[PDB]
Amino acid sequence: HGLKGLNSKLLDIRSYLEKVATGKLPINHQIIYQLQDVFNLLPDVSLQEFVKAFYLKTNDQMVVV
Amino acid sequence: MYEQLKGEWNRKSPNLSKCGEELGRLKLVLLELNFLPTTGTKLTKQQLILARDILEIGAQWSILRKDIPSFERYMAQLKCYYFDYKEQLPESAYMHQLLGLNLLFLLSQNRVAEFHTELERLPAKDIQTNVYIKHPVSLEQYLMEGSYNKVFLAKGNIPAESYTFFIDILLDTIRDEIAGCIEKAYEKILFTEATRILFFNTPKKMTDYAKKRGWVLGPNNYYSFASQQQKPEDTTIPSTELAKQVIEYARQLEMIV
Amino acid sequence: MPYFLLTQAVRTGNLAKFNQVLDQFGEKFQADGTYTLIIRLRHNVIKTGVRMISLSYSRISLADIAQKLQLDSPEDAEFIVAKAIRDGVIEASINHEKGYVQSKEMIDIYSTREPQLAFHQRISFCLDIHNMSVKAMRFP
Repeated sequence: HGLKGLNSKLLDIRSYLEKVATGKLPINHQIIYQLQDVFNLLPDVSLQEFVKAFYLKTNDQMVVV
Repeated sequence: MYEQLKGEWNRKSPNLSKCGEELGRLKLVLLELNFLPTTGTKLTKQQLILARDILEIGAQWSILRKDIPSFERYMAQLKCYYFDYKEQLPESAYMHQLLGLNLLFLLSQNRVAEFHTELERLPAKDIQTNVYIKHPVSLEQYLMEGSYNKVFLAKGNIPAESYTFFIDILLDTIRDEIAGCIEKAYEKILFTEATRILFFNTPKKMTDYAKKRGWVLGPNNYYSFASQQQKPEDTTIPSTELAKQVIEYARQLEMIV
Repeated sequence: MPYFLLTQAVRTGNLAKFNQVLDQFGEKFQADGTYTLIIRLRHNVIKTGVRMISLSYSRISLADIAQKLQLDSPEDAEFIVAKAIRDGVIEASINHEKGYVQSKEMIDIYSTREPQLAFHQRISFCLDIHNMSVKAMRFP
């Protein structure tokens, strides 16, 4: 239920840029670019993410095993 | 009854009519009684001499007529007749090369696991004598270490009939292994590598691989394309199954209370 | 005494001694139910050293490997190494241009998910002992 609210906040921001970009209510400008930097801030996968993740997943794993 | 023992076999066999009569001879023998119990009774072993002999001549006819599914069909029932439980059975002198037909055939279709498990049934005929069985096991020995060329050179030495329907498929399933070694991403060679690796200074076989495959002789150069893969890997993409794999750990710790 | 003196000849590249073993101790080999070794172990007489070389060296010339495997010809040294890699003796590879038989990549067997596979095997067996023990222990 920490993740069931993730899409719940997201389904609200879903409907906002549906009904403002579809063409009903007048656009704010402040909320638009304040939403823009969110999409240019999410991490991606890379080789540096790759070799590091299995470096410390294994290290967490050894304690369990 | 007692139907056409050596009608069109000892001289020449171009006929299919006596093959239909051997089919009728198969109808006469397998409606005599049976071959299943074989309790005693040398008198019912009398037609067992006949039934094995007429399937020897059916096996000789099967390889002569260039027929793949029927050759193993008669040979299995021949092997079923050397699967006799009560085997008094004086030795029919065609047995060893008859096995050598099957032993060479089953080498040819790459049944190498079935090749060596068939070899159990011979006590001393593999080594002491019997060039008919000694020829495929010396052949299979030549396929082991590095010795491709001795197979292609000792083709021209057969004690029996020429074994032609076996050996040509046998060499063809060696050619694709040399091909499958040379069909790699190793790009270009010349016609003299075709003579060394593939075979045959200027053959019709270079026209064969020109039309079947590529390998076209350009400016004295064969072009084999890159058979190299692309390897698209992330390998963190086992993230769902790895998150799954953690769950049944804690599940199997709990849940039995 | 047969089998230790057998593998004594196998590790060496000798064959006239190896056939001398066969004539000396064939009766015991026939008694043990192992006729079949002579057709199948003469394969690995050449495959022992080429695994030994590809374990020792890293990037060998195929001209040099012919004398080292006493092969008496540099040209079929492509073919044995082709038989080794196609059957998977060594994970090496041939450059068919100037004689290279080069070996594998650098050892990367910690940061490439492989320690997780062995660690999953030891989870799935050890706690399986745990659950089988708890059920088997309490009968009353």
